[PDB]
Amino acid sequence: TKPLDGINVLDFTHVQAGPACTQMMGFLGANVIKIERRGSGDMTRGWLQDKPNVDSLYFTMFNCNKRSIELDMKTPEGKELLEQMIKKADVMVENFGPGALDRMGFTWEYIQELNPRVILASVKGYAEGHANEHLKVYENVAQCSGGAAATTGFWDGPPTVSGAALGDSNSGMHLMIGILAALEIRHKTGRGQKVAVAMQDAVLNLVRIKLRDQQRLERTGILAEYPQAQPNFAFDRDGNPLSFDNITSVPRGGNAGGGGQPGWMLKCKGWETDADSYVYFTIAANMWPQICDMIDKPEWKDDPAYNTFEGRVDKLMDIFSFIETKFADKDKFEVTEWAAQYGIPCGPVMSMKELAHDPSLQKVGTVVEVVDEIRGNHLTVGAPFKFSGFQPEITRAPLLGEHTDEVLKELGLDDAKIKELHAKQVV
Amino acid sequence: TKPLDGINVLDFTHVQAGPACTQMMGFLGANVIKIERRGSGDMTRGWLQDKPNVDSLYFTMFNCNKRSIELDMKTPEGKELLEQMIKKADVMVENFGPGALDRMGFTWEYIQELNPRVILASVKGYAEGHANEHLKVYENVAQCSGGAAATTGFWDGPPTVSGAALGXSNSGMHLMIGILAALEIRHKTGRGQKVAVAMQDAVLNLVRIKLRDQQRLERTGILAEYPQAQPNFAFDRDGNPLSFDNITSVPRGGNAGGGGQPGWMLKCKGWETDADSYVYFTIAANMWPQICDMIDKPEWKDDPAYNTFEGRVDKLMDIFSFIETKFADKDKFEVTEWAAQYGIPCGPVMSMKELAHDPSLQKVGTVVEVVDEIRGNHLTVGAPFKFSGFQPEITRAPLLGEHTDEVLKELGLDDAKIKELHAKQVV
Ligand SMILES: *SCCNC(=O)CCNC(=O)[C@H](O)C(C)(C)COP(=O)(O)OP(=O)(O)OC[C@H]1O[C@@H](n2cnc3c(N)ncnc32)[C@H](O)[C@@H]1OP(=O)(O)O
Ligand SMILES: CC(C)(COP(=O)(O)OP(=O)(O)OC[C@H]1O[C@@H](n2cnc3c(N)ncnc32)[C@H](O)[C@@H]1OP(=O)(O)O)[C@@H](O)C(=O)NCCC(=O)NCCS
Ligand code: NA
Repeated sequence: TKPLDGINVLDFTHVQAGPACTQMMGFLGANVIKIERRGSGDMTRGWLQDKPNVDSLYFTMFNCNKRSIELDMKTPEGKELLEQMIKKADVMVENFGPGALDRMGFTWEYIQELNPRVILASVKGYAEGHANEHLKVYENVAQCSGGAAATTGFWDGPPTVSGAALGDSNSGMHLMIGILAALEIRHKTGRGQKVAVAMQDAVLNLVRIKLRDQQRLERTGILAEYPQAQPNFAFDRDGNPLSFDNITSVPRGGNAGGGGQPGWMLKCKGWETDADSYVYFTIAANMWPQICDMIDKPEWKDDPAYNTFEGRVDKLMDIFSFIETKFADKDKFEVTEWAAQYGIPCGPVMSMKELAHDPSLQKVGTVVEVVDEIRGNHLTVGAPFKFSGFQPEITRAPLLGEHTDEVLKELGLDDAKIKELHAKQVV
Repeated sequence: TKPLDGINVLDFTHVQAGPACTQMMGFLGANVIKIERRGSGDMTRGWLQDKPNVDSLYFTMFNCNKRSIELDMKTPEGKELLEQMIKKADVMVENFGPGALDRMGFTWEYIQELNPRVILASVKGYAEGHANEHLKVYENVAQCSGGAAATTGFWDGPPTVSGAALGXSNSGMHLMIGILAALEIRHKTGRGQKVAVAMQDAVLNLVRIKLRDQQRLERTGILAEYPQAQPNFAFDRDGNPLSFDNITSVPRGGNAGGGGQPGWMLKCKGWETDADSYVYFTIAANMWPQICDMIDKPEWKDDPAYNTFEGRVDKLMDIFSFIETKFADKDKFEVTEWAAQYGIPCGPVMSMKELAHDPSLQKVGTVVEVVDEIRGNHLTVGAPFKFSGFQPEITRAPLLGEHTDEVLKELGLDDAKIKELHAKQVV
């Protein structure tokens, strides 16, 4: 009834990349058992807490639909428990440092012996065989390693990190693809596989469009849709001109269109005192007559200086500046509604406050109120894929070690050894 | 064997989001038949060509491992051929405008009648049921609708788009999760499902950390790790010091950590003339003693105001300026190796130039040289998930209608029928 009903996940993950992956599997029906360090558990529990003595929203928004067991895996009893759990699992997921799981004694080769059907899934900073394969990597370092930082921001400013989790959550979603692919092939082979996603590679996959641009730049010496292609438009900090004459690596293009048709971020009424009073406005090559009507420039329709992409290259930023003057007395929603009349791709910069309280996102189950009696209810992002046959049933994140005894019971342990394990500080 | 060997994909997709999904399915073994507009095909073919009358890099980097057939789907004969192809398909994938495929007559209800096993997968701008469900959306419009633009860039600048394809390829990768999930459940039910991913929702999934911050902000009135919470560091337009006093929605934090571990983008030697001569340096709380050794100031090791997150919060950007002075005479790789010996989370900003020609990325199959005997070789991004059991075999992108007659012969049509369809301008 749900895609992953019956799929048993032995979940070693912590922080963001790994837990995002296993949470989303949980949302699609998977039985997720989260292994955590004794006493402290996943480090997100105590990071950026809003209330003293309560698991942070960092933890709760990444660990819904999971059960928690505490386990010291560097004890002989802990390793024995892992062997029993591995034999019951369909998928093992981890995002420890390079070699950490191996050093515990659970190499891929040994895992295969324990369970020929289990899939091992890993998130690492760099791919196996990479010069940097042994490095520990965090979110923004991964954005920097994968080309995003270099190609994000403005030509007269620094490399800029994205607010979106390009390093972590993005890598987790990519690992989910790997895991599901390994499940699909297991129906044929009856055998599990090892799958791994490097954070650098997940970032680079989303920056594919910039590898397109790098080759175009190498081949032709110019990127015509970039602001720097407009003569005497772009300048560095010290006032030096920036043209493609002297550019050999894909530059920062500010708010240019990327993989979309040419566009820009345009101010709307209240921009001086409202950080998000903007729209993104696209000048699509097949929409020039429509734009000319909207901005009352009929004389631009039949002028070759204006009516082709090629003609607009020397003046596109002038055109954006002029269009922007038309929005001076309208808010971003009024502008979006106006542009929509013309079928022009255009929308508001939604603030996080607006998104958190948007009726539409709650209607469609993308922003979800999680019922949590212990911590008070909270919002989370639900499943971004909608299915005809089912809806996720999101349930609160576990307290540390909440399901330890419950899980140990399922392994067949009678009450005697459970006391021992607690006594020995194994769980 | 590859995970999706034998999976037949009827591929209606165009531009970036849809084609990224079906290409990556192709990389994992799927049989992808791309349906294209007669004459012009997928709009990416003519989109920023580097050579006249040769398919662009936009096209080739998103359409490897596919066959191409031209089809006028508004003709009765075209619709007939689609019905035949649907009956042989496991997955249909589309990213036309809202209602477009329905208007062609291929509603989900009708598709189910044709083939109870087929999965229908769609990329949309906004989710079904959303107030904005009927809008057409490109890359950066989705970045703006999903909260990324509002929370990316600087406090004294505009909302800023990511160079990463948060709207397009990211939505495509999310759709791949949905499709694979639908294949999993089909093993149980014997029935296909409809799956859809909205570009807004794919963006919001990656911006989950900012929805965390919005709730923290609403609950507490402050985000202590953001630059706006540091005494007299960030300043507004009129030049006065920023604070959370009047901030009610998650602001832009420049190059801050985005998570529990603070960081910043620090200049290295050559930054004045090299836009990517930077490293990201993360001041992890647990790694502080290691940082004190590299900085060569043991005074702060035992100082209480310094060896704690609370001790640094008043003067965090002061010590980022000082650590940056250590790097003024060293390039980003020299600075990174200096920090690698301490296991410190520090990494360089990699340029697209460096990444395109990096030995490691080519060694691990993440940057791949495609052997294209028609157009000349090009680079692409390969599969970002690495598997123990197989490697992708990437094959060059198809010419427009290159496999039309080949596909029609597979449908059991003879040369008479084929010539009729060509003459009638159906293919
Ligand atoms: S989303 C952004 C985070 N990035 C990643 O997910 C990338 C992969 N993960 C990592 O690079 C690291 O895990 C990061 C996130 C950088 C954290 O680094 P740490 O310094 O915390 O190193 P480890 O995570 O590898 O953990 C250190 C040692 O602790 C052992 N360990 C973990 N949990 C347990 C339990 N429950 N019981 C006993 N030991 C445990 C690890 O196995 C590891 O062992 P070593 O062999 O000593 O490294
Ligand atoms: C990208 C997008 C904005 C482009 O819009 P567009 O250029 O107007 O193209 P559309 O997809 O709307 O298609 C236009 C029409 O041509 C038709 N068409 C497309 N291919 C055809 C073919 N081979 N034969 C006959 N008709 C065809 C469509 O069915 C549609 O018909 P309609 O008049 O009933 O609406 C739009 O496809 C879209 O909003 N896609 C969904 C979101 C998305 O994926 N965006 C792109 C991210 S990379
Ligand atoms: Na008008």
